[PDB]
Amino acid sequence: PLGSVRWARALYDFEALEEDELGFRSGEVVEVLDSSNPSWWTGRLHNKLGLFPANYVAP
Amino acid sequence: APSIDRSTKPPL
Repeated sequence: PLGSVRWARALYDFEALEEDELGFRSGEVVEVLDSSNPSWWTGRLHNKLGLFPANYVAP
Repeated sequence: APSIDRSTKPPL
């Protein structure tokens, strides 16, 4: 139900532009809470929660 | 870096 991906590495800088987005610099390790959506995953980084593009990270 | 499409963001 929450996808097969639990951990992922940021490939590119993602700039969060909205409150619900989880921004990161490339090389960050993201905990992936939900990977079921093909477009945007849900993650935890620095104890914050948010959405980020799935194609910006590598499992 | 890939194009970003926010039209596909699901609710958090």
